[PDB]
Amino acid sequence: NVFQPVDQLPEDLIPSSIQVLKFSGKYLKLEQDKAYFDWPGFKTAIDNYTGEDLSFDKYDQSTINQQSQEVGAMVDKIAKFLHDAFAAVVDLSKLAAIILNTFTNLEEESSSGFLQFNTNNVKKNSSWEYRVLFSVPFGDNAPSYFYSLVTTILITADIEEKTGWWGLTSSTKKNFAVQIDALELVVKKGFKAP
Repeated sequence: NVFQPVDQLPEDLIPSSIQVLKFSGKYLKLEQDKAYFDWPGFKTAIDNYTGEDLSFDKYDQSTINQQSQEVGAMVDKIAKFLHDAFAAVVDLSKLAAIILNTFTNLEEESSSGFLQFNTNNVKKNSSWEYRVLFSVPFGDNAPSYFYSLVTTILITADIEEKTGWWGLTSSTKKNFAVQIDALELVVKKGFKAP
């Protein structure tokens, strides 16, 4: 699970979600005991694919340059972007919570493979390479079809040791800089990882 499976789509679709999940998980620029999503590889891969069951339909970025803001402040912000950037899927604060939960529960969540930790030898700082795979239904108007928003969030902040981020809170303030990438897809039942 190199991404985090968040899907409000109905069961019969989840298995296809899984396939979309698996397709993406294949693009990692692993190197240095660390693994980071590979946007060029995962783009070109898409921009080639011959199929009706999977179709690229959008990309976008956003840069929240460092500043002393508090967790739940940047999160509800990140949410704003994904929401707006893709008023095609994301909506309300109902996501600002799934993200915030990750952050305030960082310690454990780390155990998983969709969170890559790394520090800067000298700047004495760190960041989190966080991958999340949102995928919701297209609607009762296209049962077979569903949305899949592959997102990659990098949170950089003036913290040094890994236990550094343990126990953060909605309120905690830090110097956070975050790059946000999210490539939206349109999938149909049956999509299988080529």
